Amino acid sequence: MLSGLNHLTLAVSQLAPSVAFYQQLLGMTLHARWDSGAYLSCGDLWLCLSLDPQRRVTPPEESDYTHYAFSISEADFASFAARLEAAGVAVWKLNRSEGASHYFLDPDGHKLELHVGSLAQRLAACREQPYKGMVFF
Amino acid sequence: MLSGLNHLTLAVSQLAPSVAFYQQLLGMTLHARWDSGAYLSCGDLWLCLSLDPQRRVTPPEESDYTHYAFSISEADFASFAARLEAAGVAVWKLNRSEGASHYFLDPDGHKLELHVGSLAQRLAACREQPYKGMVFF
Ligand SMILES: *Sc1ncccc1C(=N)N
Ligand SMILES: [Mn+2]
Ligand SMILES: [Mn+2]
Repeated sequence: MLSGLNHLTLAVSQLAPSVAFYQQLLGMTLHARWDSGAYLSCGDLWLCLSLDPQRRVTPPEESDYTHYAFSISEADFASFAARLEAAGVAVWKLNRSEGASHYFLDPDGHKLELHVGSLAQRLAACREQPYKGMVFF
Repeated sequence: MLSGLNHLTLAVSQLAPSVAFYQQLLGMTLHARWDSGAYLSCGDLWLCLSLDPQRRVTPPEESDYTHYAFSISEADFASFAARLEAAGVAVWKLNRSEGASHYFLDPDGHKLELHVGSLAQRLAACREQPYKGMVFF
């Protein structure tokens, strides 16, 4: 049986700027760095940054909707989002926000998100505002 | 302050085979489905499948190393790998690093992994045999 994401690995084109983004700007904990990668944690998440000569800096209109959302409390959400905006972090556009969410890009164009709320909370909210054709199991 | 991974969203080209893969083959719990997506869970992981016409079925040689690893116990690893092999699921890499890993592709070419071992286990292995240029913090 599968239980949990073991780790998320992001391919990066330039290791140092990516480490700086996740550690300095997003506040994740850096545990180790080497010539071709780094290991960070964000709560229980194990994040690997892997230096990959294949990774391209990708504009958001050129990538699909695959994305990675990080949890933040309702009390911290707005000021963290505003800090990213003031720092000039690039954003990506959607037709609709997933509740209380802020959408932004990493240095290589990985699609990231800050979101307030759990899956249970989202399911409860969606019961009142369902997607088209939504069924709940 | 960020407190963990809130959710992983995968863009999919066809919803039905992706739901079959994640729910039936990989055993994740399906909580809701709508005309253009689904919500599943795998342990603490909130997985969203989002139908996206911009998703390309992507050969592994044409995507970078970004990948998503799921946790499984050592005792369960071999029979799960054999299940994937029986189902004809393609492998994109052989394991050459500490802790059991099976590297497999989803129907759209998303790069997945089964892994046994925590960040702590990896860091302990690395402190015994540090990678080239490795620094700890
Ligand atoms: S699923 C849902 N829940 C809450 C608010 C909006 C939506 C929606 N886009 N249908
Ligand atoms: Mn999202
Ligand atoms: Mn991995």
